[PDB]
Amino acid sequence: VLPTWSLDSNGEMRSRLSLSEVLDSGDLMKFAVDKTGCQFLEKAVKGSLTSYQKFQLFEQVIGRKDDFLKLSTNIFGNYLVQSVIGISLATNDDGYTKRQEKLKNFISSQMTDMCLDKFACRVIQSSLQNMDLSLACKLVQALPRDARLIAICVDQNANHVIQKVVAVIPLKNWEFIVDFVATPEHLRQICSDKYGCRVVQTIIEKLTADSMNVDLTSAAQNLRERALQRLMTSVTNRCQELATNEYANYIIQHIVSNDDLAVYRECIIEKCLMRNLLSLSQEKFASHVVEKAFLHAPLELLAEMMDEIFDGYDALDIMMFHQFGNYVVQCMLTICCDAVSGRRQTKEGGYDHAISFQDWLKKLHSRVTKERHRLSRFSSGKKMIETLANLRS
RNA sequence: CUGUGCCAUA
Repeated sequence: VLPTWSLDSNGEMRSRLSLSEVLDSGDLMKFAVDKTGCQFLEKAVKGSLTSYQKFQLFEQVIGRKDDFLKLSTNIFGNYLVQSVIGISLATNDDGYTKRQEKLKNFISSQMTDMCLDKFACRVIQSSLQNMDLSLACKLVQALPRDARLIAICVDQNANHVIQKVVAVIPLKNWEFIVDFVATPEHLRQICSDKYGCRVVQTIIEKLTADSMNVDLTSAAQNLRERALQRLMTSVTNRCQELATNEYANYIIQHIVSNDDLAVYRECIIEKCLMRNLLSLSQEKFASHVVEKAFLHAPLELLAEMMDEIFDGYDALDIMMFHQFGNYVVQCMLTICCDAVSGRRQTKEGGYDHAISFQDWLKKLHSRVTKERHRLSRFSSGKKMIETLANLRS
């Protein structure tokens, strides 16, 4: 516990306990890994520190490699470490340069381990955010380029490091992570993980020419475009596997749903969805994807999808009554109703596809009518019937 | 007869 010298007869930290007392004693490490003492320290180091208090603080908390790692990997001490790092960055004295270089080197030498650690990942994250960019880019360069990078992308802790890097580091400096991830085997592994798939979405988002990248110069936009194509190529080459997977389906969905990735939406729809609609519609995971394809397909593609269901080598009956498929039919139905009722754009390329939508609606209404008695036996079926009843409202 | 995730420190 906390050094005898620091306590009451009742074993309480003597109020009037000073930062300097702790720094002089050589016992800072004991307080920093204690819940109560750490809170004292964090309050203490936020005060007005003299030049020499900082000297001692810097040396004891971010100046010795082993203590630095011990505190960074500690449940309380990690907070103190981040706090001292910030003070170090706000202290424009002489040793400013040497201090940061050391810190950077301590961290680099243990990058993976610190990234994978519940508490040191927090030190990593705040360092990437707060260090001068040039230094921060050096932490990024310390990332493994082997199997360990996968481990990080899929770790509950370390995935946030990678996400932090995508938020605050220039693309030039992490381009390699993109190409690492677009590796068929890496793409496979990473998109199939509950943390990996968020990570991969976050990269795609950063790589997207949306309204959050309007500040990019033409150069930055070109670099961004190239990286996006490399990743999209890999992703489309495997859309079937990705679209049907329990985690990856969210990525396929994101892409299909995004107008700023229209062209990739279309590749996917053609690559793995088209001519597999009936099959994918009956799948737990890929059925949500099918819904998104119907909801976002350009009208000419939409027509091919509709025809596939109505008169593709019945399909409509299997889906209408399948545990998953039924959501697809409902979605088809809502799409056609909205279209007829002005809620949904029916023009594309200078031509109205209104008659097509009206043909699709006729087919659906006619089927629902004949299958009514049976559809009313089910929740899904009663919803279709209402959707149709609300048209006549 | 209803159908999927992650968003993590005292």
